[PDB]
Amino acid sequence: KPQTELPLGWKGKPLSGAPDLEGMRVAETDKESHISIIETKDKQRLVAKIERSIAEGHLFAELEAYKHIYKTAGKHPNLANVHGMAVVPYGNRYYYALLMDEVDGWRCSDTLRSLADSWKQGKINSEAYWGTIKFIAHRLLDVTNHLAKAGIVHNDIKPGNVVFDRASGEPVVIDLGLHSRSGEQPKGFTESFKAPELGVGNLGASEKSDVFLVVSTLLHGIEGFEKDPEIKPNQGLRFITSEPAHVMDENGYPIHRPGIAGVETAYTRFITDILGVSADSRPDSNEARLHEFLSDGTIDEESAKQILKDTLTGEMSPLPTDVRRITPYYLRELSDLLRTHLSSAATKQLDMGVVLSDLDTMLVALDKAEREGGVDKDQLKSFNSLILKTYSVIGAYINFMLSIVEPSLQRIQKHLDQTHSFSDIGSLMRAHKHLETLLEVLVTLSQQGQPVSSETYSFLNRLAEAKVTLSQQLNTLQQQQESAKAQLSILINRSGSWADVARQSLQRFDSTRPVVKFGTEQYTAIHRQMMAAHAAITLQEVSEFTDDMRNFTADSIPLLIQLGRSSLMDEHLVEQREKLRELTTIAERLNRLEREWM
Amino acid sequence: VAALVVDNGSGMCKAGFAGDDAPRAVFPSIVGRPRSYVGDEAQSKRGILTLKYPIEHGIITNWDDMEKIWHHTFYNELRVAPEEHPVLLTEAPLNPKANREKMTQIMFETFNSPAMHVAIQAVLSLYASGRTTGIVLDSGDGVSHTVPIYEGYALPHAILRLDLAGRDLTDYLMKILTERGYSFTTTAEREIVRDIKEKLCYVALDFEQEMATAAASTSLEKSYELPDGQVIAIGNERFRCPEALFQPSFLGMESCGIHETVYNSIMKCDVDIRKDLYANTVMSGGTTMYPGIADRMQKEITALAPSTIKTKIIAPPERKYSVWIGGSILASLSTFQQMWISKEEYDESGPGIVHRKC
Ligand SMILES: Nc1ncnc2c1ncn2[C@@H]1O[C@H](COP(=O)(O)OP(=O)(O)OP(=O)(O)O)[C@@H](O)[C@H]1O
Ligand SMILES: Nc1ncnc2c1ncn2[C@@H]1O[C@H](COP(=O)(O)OP(=O)(O)O)[C@@H](O)[C@H]1O
Ligand SMILES: [Ca+2]
Ligand SMILES: [Mg+2]
Repeated sequence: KPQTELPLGWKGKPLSGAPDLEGMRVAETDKESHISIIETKDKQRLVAKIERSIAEGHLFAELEAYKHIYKTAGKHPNLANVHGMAVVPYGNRYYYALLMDEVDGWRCSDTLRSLADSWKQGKINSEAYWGTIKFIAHRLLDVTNHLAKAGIVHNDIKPGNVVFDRASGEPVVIDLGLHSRSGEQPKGFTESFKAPELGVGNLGASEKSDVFLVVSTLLHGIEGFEKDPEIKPNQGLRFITSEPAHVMDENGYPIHRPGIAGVETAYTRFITDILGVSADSRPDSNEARLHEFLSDGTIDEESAKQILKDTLTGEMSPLPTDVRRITPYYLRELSDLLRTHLSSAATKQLDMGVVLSDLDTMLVALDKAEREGGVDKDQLKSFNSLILKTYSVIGAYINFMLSIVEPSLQRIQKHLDQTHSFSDIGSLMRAHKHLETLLEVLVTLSQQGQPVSSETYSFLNRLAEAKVTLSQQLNTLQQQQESAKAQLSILINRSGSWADVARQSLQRFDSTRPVVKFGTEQYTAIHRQMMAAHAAITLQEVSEFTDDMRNFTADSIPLLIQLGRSSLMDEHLVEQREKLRELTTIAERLNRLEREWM
Repeated sequence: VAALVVDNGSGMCKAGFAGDDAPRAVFPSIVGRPRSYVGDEAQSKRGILTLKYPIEHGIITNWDDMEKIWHHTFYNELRVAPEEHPVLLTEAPLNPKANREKMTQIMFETFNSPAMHVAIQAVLSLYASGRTTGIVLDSGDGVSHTVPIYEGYALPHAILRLDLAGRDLTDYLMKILTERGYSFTTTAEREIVRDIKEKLCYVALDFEQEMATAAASTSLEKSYELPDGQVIAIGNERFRCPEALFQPSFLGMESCGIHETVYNSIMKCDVDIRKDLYANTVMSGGTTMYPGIADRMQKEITALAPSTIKTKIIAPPERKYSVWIGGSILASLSTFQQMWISKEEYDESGPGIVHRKC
């Protein structure tokens, strides 16, 4: 008789409003502690939070917290609705389990990722997005206030401990396991979200530390900290106002950097006024709700709830698996993985399956790093050398093997279908070296081991066909790059006649520090007249060169598109390409200066 | 004594006296009540108020708040007694008959106006251009309308409405700026982003070519000073924001741009009058104020129309007030003084009368 047929019981007297347990059965147990779903005969759907086997009474105290909040502050729609302590069947045993209503929907991380995604795709607008965010913050801060009335501090508010209800669109806080009473030392905490004071010294937990958590939880979701594991929400935002606070993709579109702000706004003031300040200077839950950010951009409560119902009944944006940027730390981490394979090859304990799988992810990481910035060319060449050294150890060392390596061939063949740029030259060379190493392994294992099967033989020729298509493509692009170098050098020669005169004139115009001002036309009139006069002087200084500069950019812009913005094998090409880009910016800014300032 | 002309928009209300070159009062169509003020004062005291727009997509939806805007317009902006001046109001194309009666009833019963007329907004912008035949693309804060007009009369079967206008562009600009690390989010910040939009955006004649330029170099970047002194720099956002007018997909809309919406309105008209509509495409409202929009509409409509036809776009310099100027012209005409609905006519026939006279 399986566990799905066994009954449940009560450990204490349950709470008033608790259901009858007769008929209830376990349906599944999900993914930490183990949570099982209890299907009732009616199907209300309950959650049973089973105790850890380590058994420090964290679970019984959690019940007593819920109990106490209900008696002192009342129930609250955005807080879990708990019924008591049950005994439930799990893993050939009965265990104690905290019994409560299922919040049927998604966790806060999944909801906010999905909300942000529908906004970027254009399914909802900015009013709706930021309205809904502010709506959530009001609910969470209302709950931290509700707990403060009971004299309970939560201590572990974070994305996993908030769950959204699909039916109502309401966020619900759960997981009081690490709760303390006010001014007692906290039972535990999560380090990425923790407020600085929380857990250190005489003064322990307060409502202030809860308010902090509520914000670090929102910041996490809003900025998308999951995409960048090297930062943690309780450090708040970094400001970059002199340079770009963003990265550019292939096509000139900026991309938000998680944790980086380019200007102070109500939103950045919210983060700084709470996360960037001590407990006594930090607002409590009701003051935080008065903040500019939460006071100003709000939408109707039913409007927000509606948007959240719609997000939750739609498709969940999946967790991004390898969109992580290639930083010196991550690239260091990947080198340490290769260093263990070389370490195990020396000791004759090299898993051949996993080194070829991991080498393929190294290739993708390196191609990714070349497209973006992030790491200097010396850290790349050292990584590249470490790959080549690892291919060196395989050849030197010496149909399950086919299934490991086919994914690698398919990825490369998908890459052979695409339209390439010059930044693909190094990418394709490396890919050729991979296919060659795959070919050598398979053929070599048939010498002293298992003979070649029909699948292997056909695979060898699929690798061989790809190697040649790769060679032809790699050879066309090297020819095209030589045309591009010559075209580059000619364009530079033309610039001689005007470059320095134009660079100087525009440097002087830029030192006046031109800028569109906020305000009325009357208020900005003197300012606008001053710029136009400066702009008129600059265009008079370069009059003789105006046709040259206009014709120069008709040629240079299409060439700069072709040479791209990423690293290239040829380092002289890159230094030259940047000199064209700088000359192009001078010419094109002067070609538009009248339109922009007069 | 001078007539009053008021043009009620989704974003802005424009008010003045018949005979003036421009309206004397321009303020936001916003009412704010406790958690009661109108216009800029409602915005300044937003912290203790819940702000609402009584006009949505050109059409009146909150009559209580609309009554407040008119009371504000007369008593605070124009500082006049509505019992002593006749009043010209404006309305959107395809305004429900029920709304027209409610408008009439409020002027006569709440404000005691001696007389009133109501006019279709697009038709006033065509009168303002010196025309009685033409097609109008009116685009404001809440709505865009292509209105073909023949010899004075709008052709309601060929009118198209597009819920894509300035408010949606301001909102889109707020989104795309967050990629540069700029998080504008409050209604105060929304107004600042509207300022940026109005001063930095333009329509590219060739979008893909400007995108290329913006990616190749930094020569389209341009900086803006916020009211607190902070400075931001923006790039392809400048021309990408108003491109949404031609590519509604940028706003998540599965819909035709203004160029193609205009084409379709012309095509719903009789073949015999199309040539004239094509040669008298007039443009109206603040959302048609983008540098480069007139040339783009010329390019884009010439692409869809027969090669025989001559496509001529008219784009008056001060066209955010074209509707109001039309009304000032019309009320000021001597021939028009017969057209007003009088207080006597309303006291004798009730709100229903409006449909007979307008
Ligand atoms: N120079 C400009 N460039 C771009 N947009 C502008 C400019 N000036 C005003 N706008 C925009 O035009 C809109 C105001 O235009 P208008 O007053 O004609 O609309 P409305 O009549 O209030 O609303 P609707 O016509 O939708 O009922 C606002 O959205 C504003 O941001
Ligand atoms: N009432 C509930 N409704 C829906 N999911 C729940 C509920 N209670 C817990 N969970 C889920 O179980 C997970 C872990 O439970 P939690 O109480 O946070 O235990 P722990 O202290 O081990 O983190 C949560 O992230 C959440 O997804
Ligand atoms: Ca209007
Ligand atoms: Mg948890």
